[PDB]
Amino acid sequence: MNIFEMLRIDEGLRLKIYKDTEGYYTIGIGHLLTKSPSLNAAKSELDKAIGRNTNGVITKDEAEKLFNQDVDAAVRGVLRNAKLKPVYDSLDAVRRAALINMVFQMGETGVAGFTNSLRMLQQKRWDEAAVNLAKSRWYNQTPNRAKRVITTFRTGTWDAYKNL
Ligand SMILES: [Cl-]
Ligand SMILES: [Cl-]
Ligand SMILES: [K+]
Repeated sequence: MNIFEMLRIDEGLRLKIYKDTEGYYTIGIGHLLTKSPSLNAAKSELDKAIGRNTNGVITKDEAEKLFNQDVDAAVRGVLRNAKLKPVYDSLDAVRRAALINMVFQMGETGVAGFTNSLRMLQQKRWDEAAVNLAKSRWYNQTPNRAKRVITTFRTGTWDAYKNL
């Protein structure tokens, strides 16, 4: 297990434009295109993202290319954020992947707002952090996925992803 495998499980793989859990146009491995309700707008973003006139369908290779870019960007955002970096730096590799997961899902800004949870994580108060994490819109809207991530922070193991 690693961040790529983890996110591939949490995000799936779809080669045609579809709507994510929030109703937003996405493609590939959780690559958010736009929050716009306009499919055309989404197609335009896709084309720009891939570098070609696609008409809403991409190849597996293409999907993976955006995925790699997206994971990289997530990590990059964590390292640049004053709130996140310190936590990230304080974590072991498994846990670091769980934080990246959250950032891919909600963005730098969104995770940076989990102030209290972040603090518990930096204090290495696993159970408490887990409890706190669950008190969020994130957990309520995507409970199975959140549970997986939370378990990862709680245990520092990949048990939640084991066998998926
Ligand atoms: Cl992009
Ligand atoms: Cl879920
Ligand atoms: K998805």
